[PDB]
Amino acid sequence: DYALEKEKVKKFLQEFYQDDELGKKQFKYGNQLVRLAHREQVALYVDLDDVAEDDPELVDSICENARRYAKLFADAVQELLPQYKQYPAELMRRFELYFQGPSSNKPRVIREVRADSVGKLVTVRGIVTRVSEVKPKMVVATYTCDQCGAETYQPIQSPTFMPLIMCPSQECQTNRSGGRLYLQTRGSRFIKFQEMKMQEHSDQVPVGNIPRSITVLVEGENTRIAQPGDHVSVTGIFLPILRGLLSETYLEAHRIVKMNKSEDDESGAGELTREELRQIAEEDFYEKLAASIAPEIYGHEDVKKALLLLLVGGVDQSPRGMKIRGNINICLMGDPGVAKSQLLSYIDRLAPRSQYTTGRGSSGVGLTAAVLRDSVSGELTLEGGALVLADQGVCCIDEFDKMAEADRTAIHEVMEQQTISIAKAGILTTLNARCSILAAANPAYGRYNPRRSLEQNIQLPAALLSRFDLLWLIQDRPDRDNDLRLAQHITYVHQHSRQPPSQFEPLDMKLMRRYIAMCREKQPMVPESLADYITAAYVEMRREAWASKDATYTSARTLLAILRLSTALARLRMVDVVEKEDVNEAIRLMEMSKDSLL
Amino acid sequence: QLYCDRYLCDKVVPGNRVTIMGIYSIKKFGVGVGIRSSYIRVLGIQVDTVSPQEEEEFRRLAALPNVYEVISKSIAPSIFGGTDMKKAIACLLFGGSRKRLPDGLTRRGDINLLMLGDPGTAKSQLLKFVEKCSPIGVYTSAAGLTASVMRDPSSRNFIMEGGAMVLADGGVVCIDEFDKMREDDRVAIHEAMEQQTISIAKAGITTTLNSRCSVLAAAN
Amino acid sequence: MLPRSPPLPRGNLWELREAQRDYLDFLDDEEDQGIYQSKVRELISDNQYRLIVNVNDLRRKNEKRANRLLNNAFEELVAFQRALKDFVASIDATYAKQYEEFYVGLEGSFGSKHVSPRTLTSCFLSCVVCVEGIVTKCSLVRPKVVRSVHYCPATKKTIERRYSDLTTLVAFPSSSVYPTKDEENNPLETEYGLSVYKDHQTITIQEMPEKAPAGQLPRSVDVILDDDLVDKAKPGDRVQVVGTYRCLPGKKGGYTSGTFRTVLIACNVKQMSKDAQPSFSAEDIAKIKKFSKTRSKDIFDQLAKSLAPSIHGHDYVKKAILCLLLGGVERDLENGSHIRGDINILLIGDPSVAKSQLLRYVLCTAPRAIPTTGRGSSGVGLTAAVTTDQETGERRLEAGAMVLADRGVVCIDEFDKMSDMDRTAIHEVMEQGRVTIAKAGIHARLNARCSVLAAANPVYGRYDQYKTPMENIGLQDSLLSRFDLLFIMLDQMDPEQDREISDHVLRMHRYVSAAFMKKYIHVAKIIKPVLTQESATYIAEEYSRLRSQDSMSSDTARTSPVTARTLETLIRLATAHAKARMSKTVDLQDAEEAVELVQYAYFKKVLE
Amino acid sequence: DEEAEQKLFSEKRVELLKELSRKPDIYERLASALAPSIYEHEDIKKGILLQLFGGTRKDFSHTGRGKFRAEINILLCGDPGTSKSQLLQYVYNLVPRGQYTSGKGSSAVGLTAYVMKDPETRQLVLQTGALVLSDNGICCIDEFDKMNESTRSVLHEVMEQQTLSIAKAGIICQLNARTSVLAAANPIESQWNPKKTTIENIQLPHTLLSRFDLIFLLLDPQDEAYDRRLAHHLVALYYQLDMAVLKDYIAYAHSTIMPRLSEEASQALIEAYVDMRKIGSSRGMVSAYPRQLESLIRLAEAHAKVRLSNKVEAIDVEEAKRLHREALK
Ligand SMILES: [Zn+2]
Repeated sequence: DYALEKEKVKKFLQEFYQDDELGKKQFKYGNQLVRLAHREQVALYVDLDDVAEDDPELVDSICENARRYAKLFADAVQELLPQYKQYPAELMRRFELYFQGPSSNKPRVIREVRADSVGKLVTVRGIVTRVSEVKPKMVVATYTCDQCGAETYQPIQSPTFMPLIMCPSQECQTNRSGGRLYLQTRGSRFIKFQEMKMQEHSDQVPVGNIPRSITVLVEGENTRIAQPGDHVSVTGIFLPILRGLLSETYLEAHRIVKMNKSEDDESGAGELTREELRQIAEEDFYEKLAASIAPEIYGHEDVKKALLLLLVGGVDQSPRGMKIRGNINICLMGDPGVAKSQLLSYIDRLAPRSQYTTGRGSSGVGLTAAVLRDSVSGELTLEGGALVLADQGVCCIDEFDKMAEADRTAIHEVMEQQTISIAKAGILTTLNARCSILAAANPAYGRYNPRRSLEQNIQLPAALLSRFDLLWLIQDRPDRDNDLRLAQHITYVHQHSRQPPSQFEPLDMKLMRRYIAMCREKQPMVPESLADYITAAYVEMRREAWASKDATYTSARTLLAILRLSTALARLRMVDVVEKEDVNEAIRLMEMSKDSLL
Repeated sequence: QLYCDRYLCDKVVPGNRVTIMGIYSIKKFGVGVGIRSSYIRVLGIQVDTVSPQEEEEFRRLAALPNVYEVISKSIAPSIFGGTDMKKAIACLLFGGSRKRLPDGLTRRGDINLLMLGDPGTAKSQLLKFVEKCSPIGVYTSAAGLTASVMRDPSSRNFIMEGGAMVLADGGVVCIDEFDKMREDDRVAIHEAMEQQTISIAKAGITTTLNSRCSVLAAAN
Repeated sequence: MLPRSPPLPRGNLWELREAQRDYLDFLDDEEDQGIYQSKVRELISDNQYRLIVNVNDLRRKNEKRANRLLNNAFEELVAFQRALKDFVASIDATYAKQYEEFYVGLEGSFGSKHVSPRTLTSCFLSCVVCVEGIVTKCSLVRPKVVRSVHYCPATKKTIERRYSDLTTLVAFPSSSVYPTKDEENNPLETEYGLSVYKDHQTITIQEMPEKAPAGQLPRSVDVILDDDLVDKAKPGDRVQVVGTYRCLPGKKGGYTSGTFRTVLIACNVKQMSKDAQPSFSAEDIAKIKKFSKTRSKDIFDQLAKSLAPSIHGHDYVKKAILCLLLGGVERDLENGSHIRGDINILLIGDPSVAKSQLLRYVLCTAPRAIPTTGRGSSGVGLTAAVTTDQETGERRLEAGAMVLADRGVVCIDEFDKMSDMDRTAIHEVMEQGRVTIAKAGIHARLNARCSVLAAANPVYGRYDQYKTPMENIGLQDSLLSRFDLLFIMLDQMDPEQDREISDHVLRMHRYVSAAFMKKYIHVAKIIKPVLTQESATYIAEEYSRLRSQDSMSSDTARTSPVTARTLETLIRLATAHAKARMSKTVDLQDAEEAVELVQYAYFKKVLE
Repeated sequence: DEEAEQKLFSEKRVELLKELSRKPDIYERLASALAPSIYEHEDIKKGILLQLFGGTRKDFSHTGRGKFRAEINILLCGDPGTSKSQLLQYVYNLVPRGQYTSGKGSSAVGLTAYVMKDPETRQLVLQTGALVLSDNGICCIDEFDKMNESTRSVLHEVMEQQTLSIAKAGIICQLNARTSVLAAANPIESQWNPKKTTIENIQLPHTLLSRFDLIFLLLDPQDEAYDRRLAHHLVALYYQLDMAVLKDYIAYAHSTIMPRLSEEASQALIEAYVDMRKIGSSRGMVSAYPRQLESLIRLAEAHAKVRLSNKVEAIDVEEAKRLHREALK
């Protein structure tokens, strides 16, 4: 029976201690109930590990039913609220209660949840898809009899409901045997609501099987948490749909947690301590990170110095209404087997918002944005591509010389103005795609050769070559010595499954992903006294590439490299003004990128 | 439309000649106002078209001294000249034997022939003859020779079309103008004569069809 | 060949009260040899619903019941499953209540019931049959209620409701009204946690291709799996369902057409083909630990000699194919990186050098091998293609060839008749090991850790022995680096080899153990040897000598470029050579076994 | 929509406009206030300023000639890095009722008019592309070279007659628009090599080069003085005339102005075309067809509107002749 459970839950809600509050033993739910009584809060995430601390039996009979109990709890709190501080007892609820999963249960997959767990508290993991938009869902419909001057209500449970035409008040009927009553959207009560689908990770699927979906009815306070195309973990009851004996089922979410980082959304917990400010304040903080990027890869001391600037990014201006981008694009032309598709796979995992794409397996409308029809409605809708889903992050395109030539000019727009302007036959708009691109490619026919000059063993039209601030050029130079050290590195790796002890142990990925997010928001400036130095450098470049027989196409878009490739450095050193020592680092980079040919 | 019953079922195969005795009648599952459907309820069916003593006319003919040429002489009456091109065709009608080594690595049991040369219509006669006098045989110039994957209007999805070389079980398939066949189809016939089975792995189709037939090709 | 038993009979050695009280007596089984009291307990220790019975035993015990059970399957299987719960309560009544109802499969040898979907006439209605054939579709697993539990918030009572449909053994159509006010006074509220649902699928068996009379479109039949038999069959299998046959009527508007639909309510499933070899004897493991110890010098060579005896010559190629069949060791570092542990072999040469033969043998030896050609294979049909469903109409990602064959082998013959736009679809799935797809409404990453064995005819029809190895192969130096071993098997023109080859094939046309390599490699696959500094300094030297052109030779051309990717193919061939010895530590005799292979496969000689 | 709203100008403002229109260089003072971020490029801003006024809107319905285009089409060709796409990106953000298109991401029918199976009624219905949605404004077409010759031969109608004649399954109609292209291309080989002839670096036909009337060749090398001045200007954007004068001067000069030719101006327009022929004939640069003689009109009148002169005189032909000549050099 349940009448005695409504007391065994009130006990727990009024008695529970907790020490980690940083103070003494306070009441985790004692403060919560007051806040809820003062209408400063809406949801009450009753954890289940805390009930499983003094009563591991109640937890057994919650995850067994979890549908009655989620109502006993919302009655217990309904009674306790007045004791701290209309007709139906649900129109005046103005709060909701959600179960936060018990720690002993294990997160299933979508394929595992079978019929033997209908009506129980489950936990699934997946990728979001097709999240809807918030719409008001009714809970308590309020009607009025305009004739007899009254008010009536009715509560809703199903996804449908039939209204009333009675005015069942026996007085109004008895006096006159006549009268209709109107619906009304003022006295009623709505609640936010949105439905979203989940799919399995295509990784955890049998070798060639089709992924299965599930439906999630987010509502109340969990709305607007999850974005489409996202890794998420959901906790909620698993029920069948109302209205022969077969049944279609949906997951009724009680708790939604983002697990992008492979552990749990810890982006908001990006707090740097003083013991880490120790490191960040060291003389060569810029040089530790550079060595701690993909440590499994020997050599390439300079490429890792630029792949960090790409992750930090310069600053972006707006004078007299003339936007200048503040991202950096980088290409990695080089011989086969130099670990480029390793560097890219690493820079994919070290970025909050990232995307991975292959040139030969992606079409030009699938990068930017595509207009697609719905055979259920005949209506054309937009669907973002790769560069849209990677808005404030990094996109990675390896096998970049093999992408079809009509599917490659769809990037010229995203690399300069950083919008996507669609004018197909359903839509006319400009999406925002502020992504910074990183691509890899093989030079001419697999291998660089010294007969033909540049620009003919690269094969990029100048209009696209100039979009890249740094077209880095590596080689597979077979220097006997350079090969011996490379081999003695890789064999160590295959022995110990680790890299050989370096001068400074690499920082964890979790920690760098925070060191950088703290290092983005500085916005340094430029000092006037430097405009004479910078200038001369640029001028000198326009001389060399004009008085040479190999050099690439340099243009007035190169100056903004020097400028935006130095506000990155000055952003690492945590300065708030660019100094003459970073301009020379930038200038060295733009020179150490084509020396691999001399 | 007919309607067969208990013992008339599975008595005829698409391609037969028959003679039906039925009760012309109307469907009662209760363009125009009073229109009905109509069928013929079949209650009588017919079909239009080995021995010990017959065995001996095979025995003695196989045993007679000049057993070879007697056949190769009476397998191309109209066309004359160069009986080698008729000598060879005599073997394709019989074929070798199918062996299974211990490894299950079976061996072929059929032969293939090419008659190169100008199309002068002297060869179409021969194709027609070898097709007519064969236990199973098809002469092809529709769906194709090998299997295809086609988007069905009803299903809106891809379905599998086994062509000729899957319907000819042990029989013989004749082909002319070996450069006219569809590029994809010619690739697939190459693989089918290579492996003796057709296995398409496409949109929603992953099946195998054993091709067991004999190719008698005519080039140009 | 007629399958008159699920256990292949050739080489198996290598009122309603009488029925219920006879089944119980049969399930006692104690006094003769205790065959089933050794199985009821066995399943209680595994928490199973159903137990499989042999009707062959029912015959010897009681013929009358064995015949009455194969001809009135419904009234007999509702009495079997009752006198089975009765007999499980007679061991552990605590367990006998955990589960709503037990089930009972069947297996054995039915006399005339072993039918195909082509012979399944309407004289088998309500009769246990045993249908064989291929599954050609599946349905979406869905629950199905068998009991509800309601509750009255006003009266504090609790009423129940038992459900039944036409897919039971009792067949009364109940209505799913879900009572909300039994008596008009009190309101109700369903309790899902305390109700009982079950699973439900619907598959379609179809007659075997090589058993059809080939004139028609082979017949089909509909099966209704249930209650944890559900996911036991995927499209493309060869099953032997053993289930009752049933007709289920209907009526749309009070007027029924006589036509009915007949289904098969399965109660057992058997995969006919054995596609695994983990069943080894202690005598077998004894033999294995003997052979692995006898001689550590010559066990690899001795293994490879016995690989494909049906082929003469090509000792190197057999050696490398064995290395393929073993594989390396996939290292995944701590930060999350990953290094592949497979070997991809490429064979080019003149026609008729037994290339297709080697492929067709590697197919049957290794488990989970997939064949493919060079024209019957598109660039997208190899990895993954986007499509939709017919029932739901929403897109999904059908797995290509090289994703089905995960942890397996993929055999691509005539790899050269594949257009340039189709090879490129492999460069991600041959090294990185997983396929990434970003199509219109699909963004997925599938795991495809496999290994490629490919055969390609050279350009010019025949290998011109004078041009160069680079002009005889069309592949570009980016694809030529993926395949770590390139074997030029040009037609052996030397007069000697042809002699023995003819001898061998002709002997075949006049008609180490074979079935031991299977177990031996299925065992030696799991071992994971570790490098040692004695050899790791030898590889790190042979590579830096390979990478230097001068030390190679003159009048010697290079078949493929030497990169930092052949370095960790040395390491893979080595730790795949110390897997035959079951050694667990690679030594200097390994890092030298795998260097000559390279020295031979990389450099070719040109004539004039 | 605000032509009735032009009569809703403060008479305090018409004084300002009429007085600013008297200074001897109000042309160069307004032009030089377009895009105050590009470097000098003095002529291109002149052309793009005259494009915002356009020739008169004469009424030729009587002569049966038809209609007469009054807007100006401008082509920008020149080697990379010379700030072409920035000018398009600036104009497109200035003018209302405009579009921005590209090379490969635009088809033949997507620019003018397509026919779609309407979803509900299951019937073919007509729709408008990009060159018709602009219709009063500018249709910036970047990457003009990289459009296969099919989708490039479509502009021949909409950019010269200001019309579009459609004849498809069930739709037989004739739209019209008042657009004005502003295109940008690269030379062939993307590098202006001075070995070849001007009619070979562009590689456009003549039946398409004549529909333009200002072909600006941004011939800019590595001038050590120009590069230094430009860099000195660009760096300045990192430290840190009005609009409502221009934004209202334009509305006024559209509402209450209609320059009619004269007899002294008309007598300098005849020789200005008889010399153009002898000049453009030999050099092999770009021939001149009678259509150019109309463009001069289009340009001349458009100059008179800048200073509110309401009457075309001599100097308004010499200016818009020097502009037409000193753009191809
Ligand atoms: Zn009332």
